[PDB]
Amino acid sequence: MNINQLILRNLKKNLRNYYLYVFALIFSVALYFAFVTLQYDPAINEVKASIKGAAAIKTASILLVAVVAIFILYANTIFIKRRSKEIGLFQLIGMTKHKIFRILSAENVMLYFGSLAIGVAAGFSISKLVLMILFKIVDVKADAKLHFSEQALVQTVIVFCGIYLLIMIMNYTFIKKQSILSLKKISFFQMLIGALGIVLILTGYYVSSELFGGKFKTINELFVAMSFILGSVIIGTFLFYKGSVTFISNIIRKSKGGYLNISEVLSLSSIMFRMKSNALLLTIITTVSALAIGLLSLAYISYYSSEKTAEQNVAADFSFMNEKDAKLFENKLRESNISFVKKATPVLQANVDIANIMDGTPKEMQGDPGNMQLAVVSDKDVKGVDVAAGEAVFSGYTDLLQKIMVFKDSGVIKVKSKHETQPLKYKGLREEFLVSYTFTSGGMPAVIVDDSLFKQLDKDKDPRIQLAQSTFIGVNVKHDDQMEKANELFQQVNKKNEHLSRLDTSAAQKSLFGMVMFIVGFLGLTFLITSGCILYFKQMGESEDEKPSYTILRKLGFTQGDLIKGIRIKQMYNFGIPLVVGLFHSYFAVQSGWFLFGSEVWAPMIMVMVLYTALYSIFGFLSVLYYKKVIKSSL
Amino acid sequence: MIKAFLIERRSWIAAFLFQQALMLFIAFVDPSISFGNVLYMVYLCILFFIIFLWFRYRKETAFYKSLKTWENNLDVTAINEPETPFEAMVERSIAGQTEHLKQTAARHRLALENEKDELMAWIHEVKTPLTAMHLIIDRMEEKALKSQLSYEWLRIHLLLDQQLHQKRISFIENDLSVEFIQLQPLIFKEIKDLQSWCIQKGIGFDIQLEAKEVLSDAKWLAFIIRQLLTNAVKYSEASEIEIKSFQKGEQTQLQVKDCGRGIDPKDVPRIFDKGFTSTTDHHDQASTGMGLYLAKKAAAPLLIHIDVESEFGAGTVFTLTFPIRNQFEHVISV
Amino acid sequence: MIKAFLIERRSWIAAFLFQQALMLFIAFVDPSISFGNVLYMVYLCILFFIIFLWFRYRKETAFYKSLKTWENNLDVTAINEPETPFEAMVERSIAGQTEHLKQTAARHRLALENEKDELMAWIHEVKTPLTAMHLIIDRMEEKALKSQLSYEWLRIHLLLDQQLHQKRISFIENDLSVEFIQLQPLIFKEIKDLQSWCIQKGIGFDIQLEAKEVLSDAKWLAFIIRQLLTNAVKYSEASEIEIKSFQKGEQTQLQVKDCGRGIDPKDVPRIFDKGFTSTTDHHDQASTGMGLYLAKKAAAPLLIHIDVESEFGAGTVFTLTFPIRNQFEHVISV
Amino acid sequence: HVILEANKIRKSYGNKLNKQEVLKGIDIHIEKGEFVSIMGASGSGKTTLLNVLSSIDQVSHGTIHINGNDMTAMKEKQLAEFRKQHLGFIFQDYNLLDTLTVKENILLPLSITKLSKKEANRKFEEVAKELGIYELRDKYPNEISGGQKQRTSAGRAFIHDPSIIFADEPTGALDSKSASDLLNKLSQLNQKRNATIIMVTHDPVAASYCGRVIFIKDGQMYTQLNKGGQDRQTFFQDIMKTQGVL
Amino acid sequence: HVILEANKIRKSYGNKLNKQEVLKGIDIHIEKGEFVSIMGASGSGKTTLLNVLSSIDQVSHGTIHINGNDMTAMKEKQLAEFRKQHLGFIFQDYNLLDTLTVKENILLPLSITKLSKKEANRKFEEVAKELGIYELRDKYPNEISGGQKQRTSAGRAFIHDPSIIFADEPTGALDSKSASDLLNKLSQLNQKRNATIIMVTHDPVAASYCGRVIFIKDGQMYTQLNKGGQDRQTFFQDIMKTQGVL
Ligand SMILES: Nc1ncnc2c1ncn2[C@@H]1O[C@H](COP(=O)(O)OP(=O)(O)OP(O)(O)=S)[C@@H](O)[C@H]1O
Ligand SMILES: Nc1ncnc2c1ncn2[C@@H]1O[C@H](COP(=O)(O)OP(=O)(O)OP(O)(O)=S)[C@@H](O)[C@H]1O
Repeated sequence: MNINQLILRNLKKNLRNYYLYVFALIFSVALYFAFVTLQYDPAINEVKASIKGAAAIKTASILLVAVVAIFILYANTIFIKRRSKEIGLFQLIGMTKHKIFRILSAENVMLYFGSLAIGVAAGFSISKLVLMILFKIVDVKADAKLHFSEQALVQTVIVFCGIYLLIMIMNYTFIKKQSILSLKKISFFQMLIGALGIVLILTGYYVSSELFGGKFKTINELFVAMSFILGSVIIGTFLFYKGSVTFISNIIRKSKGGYLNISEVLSLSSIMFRMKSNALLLTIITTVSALAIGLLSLAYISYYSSEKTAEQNVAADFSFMNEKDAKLFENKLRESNISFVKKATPVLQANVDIANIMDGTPKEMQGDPGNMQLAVVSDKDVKGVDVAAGEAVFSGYTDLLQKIMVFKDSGVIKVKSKHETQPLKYKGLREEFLVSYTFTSGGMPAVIVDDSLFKQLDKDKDPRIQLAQSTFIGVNVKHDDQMEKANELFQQVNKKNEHLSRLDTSAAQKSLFGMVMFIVGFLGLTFLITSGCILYFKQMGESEDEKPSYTILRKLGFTQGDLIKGIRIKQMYNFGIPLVVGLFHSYFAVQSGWFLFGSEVWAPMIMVMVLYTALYSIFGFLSVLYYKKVIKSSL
Repeated sequence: MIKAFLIERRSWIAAFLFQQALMLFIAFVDPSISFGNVLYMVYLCILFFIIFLWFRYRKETAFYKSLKTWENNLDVTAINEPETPFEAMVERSIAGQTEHLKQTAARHRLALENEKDELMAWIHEVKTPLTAMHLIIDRMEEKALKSQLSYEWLRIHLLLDQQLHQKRISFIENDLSVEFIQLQPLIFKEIKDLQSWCIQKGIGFDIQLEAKEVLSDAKWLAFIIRQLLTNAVKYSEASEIEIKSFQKGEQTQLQVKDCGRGIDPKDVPRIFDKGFTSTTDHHDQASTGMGLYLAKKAAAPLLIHIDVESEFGAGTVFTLTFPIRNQFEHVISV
Repeated sequence: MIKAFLIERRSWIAAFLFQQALMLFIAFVDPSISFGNVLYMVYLCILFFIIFLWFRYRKETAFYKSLKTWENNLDVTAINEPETPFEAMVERSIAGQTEHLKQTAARHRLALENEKDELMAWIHEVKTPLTAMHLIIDRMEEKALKSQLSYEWLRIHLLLDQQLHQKRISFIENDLSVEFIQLQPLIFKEIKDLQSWCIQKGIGFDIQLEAKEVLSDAKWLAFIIRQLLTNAVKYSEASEIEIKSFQKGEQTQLQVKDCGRGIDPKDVPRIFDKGFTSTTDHHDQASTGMGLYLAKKAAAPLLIHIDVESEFGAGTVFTLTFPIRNQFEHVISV
Repeated sequence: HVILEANKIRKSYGNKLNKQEVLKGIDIHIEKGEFVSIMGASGSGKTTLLNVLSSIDQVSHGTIHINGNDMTAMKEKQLAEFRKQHLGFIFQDYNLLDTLTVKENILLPLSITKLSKKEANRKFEEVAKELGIYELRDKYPNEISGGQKQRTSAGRAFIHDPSIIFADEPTGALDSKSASDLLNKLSQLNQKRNATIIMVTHDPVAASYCGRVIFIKDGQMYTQLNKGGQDRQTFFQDIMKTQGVL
Repeated sequence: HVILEANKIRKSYGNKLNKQEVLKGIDIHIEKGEFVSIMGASGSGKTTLLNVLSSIDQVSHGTIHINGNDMTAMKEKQLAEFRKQHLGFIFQDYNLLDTLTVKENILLPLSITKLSKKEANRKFEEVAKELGIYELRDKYPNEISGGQKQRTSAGRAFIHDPSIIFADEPTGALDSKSASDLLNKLSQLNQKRNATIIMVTHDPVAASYCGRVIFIKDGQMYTQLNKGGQDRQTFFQDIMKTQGVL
């Protein structure tokens, strides 16, 4: 007859088991098209940040294409595995390998391109909620419109055509390694490998605990610990997944004197002889999931720590540098009619010594001991803190600086002046900065002294570099009544925007960290769903590979309840081990990461972990249902 | 019984909640669309949904209660008149399958009855030629050839009479009859029809009939008596078969005692097995075995227990316990 | 079927679409909810609803389709395992309302084959003593009583052979055989089987045949030539039987020419109806007459075609037909 | 006595246009302690017969009475439980799980009753000594010869004290030496303790060891033989002649 | 002449620790046009011999030559081409595509040779008329009798005119009547077109239709018989008795 008719009938009466294939293809196409049309939309530039806005999406697409390609590659097994007896029979009749490959590739192309055509329409339907969420995160509200962005379609078509071109090679290889067909104990080395993996994981966690506990308080004692911890954790988890589960299962297996029933035989034998089979994949999944969760937590912390950081950079409510521009602003704020408390607070670069306030090692000397550019102020400007003679209080917390630069708790402040020295004691605490970040460079804690000491230091006039303007010109504002109008008037006065503002600087950080959080969350959710589905596919394959032990064990009359009980236990273990391992890795990766920053949060971790658990539970339940269906149709 | 309906109606509730959650989320994200009105009227929609749930519960669960009562009852009207196609399909399938089974059972029974009637017709119209055979054969003069021919003819005729009575035991239940028969003429008849056997084999007999009356259907009484007689002949040879009748117990016991081999004490409980054939004599295997079996089972109304006062060597007392003449009124009623 | 599913689930569709319509209508009239931005929400909700309906239909419409498949045709086991609460109901009801009929039919059929087996054993147990009686009667010397007794024996054993062949008809479905056979030895032995009737009635036989090839069973052809020849000699008196075969076309006319009375032309069409028997002769009650009807009912599967030309005062013409060498392949094909 | 009773067993395959009947009026009488072999052919109803008497498949018509119980009354679950607790099975091919030791594999069916540890060990040791595989106690079923796997399957069959042991041509995948060894072990096990065996086969050499041979022909049994008292050679020659008659 | 030839072909299975050798010195000289057979008990290395002779498997040691060529020193592409051109196959289990009718299912191997449809049409016409399955041309293989399916499978192996036909036991699923009919038609097709049908069976009356019965015991041939002029019955007697000798 005509081979085309054969292909048509084959597709028509075979397109009943290939639903997960089409669903996975549709999901991948929809997600990729949504992301790309978010990129090439011209309304994205409404955000305001340092980055171009559309620059990150190229890297995000580069990262996403590999994930979707791997997902489709691991999904192709559903289509390709069943065609074994047909290939054997076709070889028996006479048709060669190339004709069989072409016959299969025709149906593969038909299904693939049908699903690709369906996927584009679905993505355009949802390609407005993603944009709405993006606008909600960065808080820029103009509108939300639906556009097609043909370039996105071109890119998606090219990418997925390349992916199918790659799939063809796997199809050809599987067809190649087929023929006419019929149409181990444990050595002593495994003990060492398992013990080694366990001990490296334990010691990596332990040394990680000491790091953020307070030790390694020196710059050169940090990089070595980081690299050692990373390498030890990676190699330890790899050894765990390739010999530390067989070792830990053999103890229980031999504990009972060779006497098992159906539940233990199924569960223990499957786990012990199948977990070791694939080991590289599980390591990748767990490590990448932990890294993604940690990165998202870091981004959320950095985003939420925006108002305080902006207030730190912006000493007053509004900041000025140019005296002529300050005088102009003084003239043009009269029509603004706002209570201005602008002060010409004078500050002088007076040198002190903090070298003797080192509680770590004497080798930390930090540039100039007694000729630093530290700032001092009199007591008339600030009256909140009351300090007696011979005492002082540091003002500033500086987590990013606290991670390295640490002062002694009881280190007497020996002011190494040219001739004199003023011992100082720590009684109070303050955090009020009277200078902008432009003059403190890396960040110097504020020092408040008496007027007489300020006069003596300024009349000393040490030949040291001095700020361009001494009396910082910064103005405060009354109760929050006229914020927005003040912002636009200040924006329109500093057309060269060489000045500094609070409500303007407090938005670039929020926008940048919102973009980072969006990218990280989207990629992490996609990867997590894909990794959850790959294990379901593997379990379905292993179910298809274990049917004759259900044909037997049922003729002997074990019914189906016992078998399904054993399967439930097996699935519980198989989906519980990697989940717990990933949870522990994530907990010790997120923990290290607000110690470098400021205080703890504990807010998003619970939500991320509960979602992590829920998706794996769903996939495990689906796997149990598939196993039940396979067992029922055995005898 | 709410739980089952909730279990099978779970996807619709899941879809309802998912729709509410999705539209609430889109209302949250969109600033153009408000939030408070959406939340309030979602609450109103849920309160509206509850009453619809109750209504559909009542209707569908009431229908499934009627099929559950129909599951175990005696009235077919317990099912409601179908309104949805699914219930109509269920009821129609039930009715069709029940009707088909009834039809096939009736067809089997009628076919069996017709086969039995055909057998009765054939057996009568083939029995008549044997009467013709006897009439022709009772005229010869030769001795040895004619004697052995009489042997063969008697074997065939007794076979025929016996298993035609076995044919008629199928409807003996509606063919029962009782009347008074004196032993002497009918035992002389049983000697006469076996006079060929009596002359040939020369088996002795004795009639010490202390009680000289028995009761059963005339030809059925003859059947039972030469059943015992022919079983004794098959079992006893050249012995003084003491056919005595003294009433031991309630039943009028025909203490028919042969003087032959008798019944072995080890085999006394076994002689009452269905299809009894005394394998020690191969001529007894040709017997259908119903003889004792049908004698007992059609003697359940006749109340004739085949008692066995057997002693080996002196012969087995074939105690065919015809019940007392009073207990034969039970036989008359049935 | 899709229409039925939509009809039964109509209330839920109505509720969902009513909520969406209320969505749209309320959004249309209040400026706080921009009507232009609610079509998106309604579109998403309706897409989710249609996908969910597709899945739920696919899952739901399995068992009630299986029941409708098992409506009347066959396969009482075709009912699928229930998985929903309301499915575990119809299955149990069906089992409870069909087990009675199943057991009744099984018991009745079992009794049927038990009866047939008992009958067949009976008939063989009959056949043996008649064979012994023939073995002994093949020694006697008389003439007239010889004719009488031998004719009675012939009638008796042909009746028993007919009954054996009827019991064989009961399961004739498993004895088909096709091969090349010749007529001469068959006719010789069967003439040896038909001597005493010819001697008594003074009926001669003459054979002159053209085609001797027959392609059918052996024992059935023996019994069918018995049916035809015995019927002819029952209808022929003092006639030289001119049993001849002429290859007239595709059929070989085994014309049994007899110069006896024959059959009247007025009663020709009824000579092969239900249980036909020659009512002219009274003794034919001994003949079953079932032989003609069983010959009619069993002649179809064995490919023997009958032809008759009957006249009164000239005899009756009989004829059986045999197939060609290119015919015993349709028996596997057509 | 009369452990297996059958009355006109009927079985058919297919439906509508391709319905075929394979069992047509089969009657079986098996006594206690016998050793029965139903010789057949390639296309006769042997495997279907083994399925239908072992309550694996279902008979279209007829009634069976195994140990005095009505087999054709229970629906599925009672059938499975009765099959598990009272029948042992031996097959022609794969019977051993790939991922179990011999000891666990042939102690598996005893685990339901939960007979502690020591007595289970003693029973396993006693049984494994008889078949001569007790040395291969910790090896895996991919490291032993075929005859040893057959002996392992037989040991699993015999351990849990069954009533009727259903075999299906056990020696159909071995060489002559292992064939004779396995058959001799089966006969010795039957002699030591009363273990009925109802196996089907198509080889007179394998059935000469039996005590009674029934010949089946297209689902219709025909002729019987009895070993009686002659030695193996004479009974084998009798089976020779009887099979040659057909 | 001698269209099939073998010299000391040897084959062993297993690896390293476990090793078994089931073919030990086989020498066969099957002659062109002869309806040869191979007879022996199960598990004596029959299907392994069939696989080796057909280049399905590979030899440990030995040389097999067909029609002047060699088999042990060719690559996969040319081996497959030769298997197409000069080989035809039948196996115990029919392998028919339920997606197609009997018509195109039989015509499939000849539909890829770039030929006119009419030639294939009357070729199938002749094949079906010889096999007597012409009428079922337009019926799916899910509504026909088992013997008809088997004859369809057999007729598939004859359409492309193979020089040498192989077969496994082809009467393991048929009835007695169908088996006899199929063997008779195979015998008839022996001498119409000269094709060396090499059956492999373990059934005496099945091999009675052959003329070159060649026995096997455990991996080494024993005897050799010829039809001579016997009438298919005395040959059965001689074959079955010489089987009983072993
Ligand atoms: N679904 C089916 N499965 C198996 N056999 C079937 C099926 N339907 C019909 N059959 C027929 O049933 C027979 C199978 O063989 P059986 O009669 O059960 O015994 P068997 O032939 O001795 O089995 P083996 O393999 O030789 S032990 C063949 O005639 C098949 O055509
Ligand atoms: N991979 C294998 N392929 C074939 N036989 C194997 C294999 N591994 C082990 N064997 C054994 O090696 C022997 C080979 O026997 P076979 O060549 O199959 O002869 P056979 O069993 O008579 O042929 P069949 O299947 O009955 S037509 C058998 O005992 C098999 O169990």
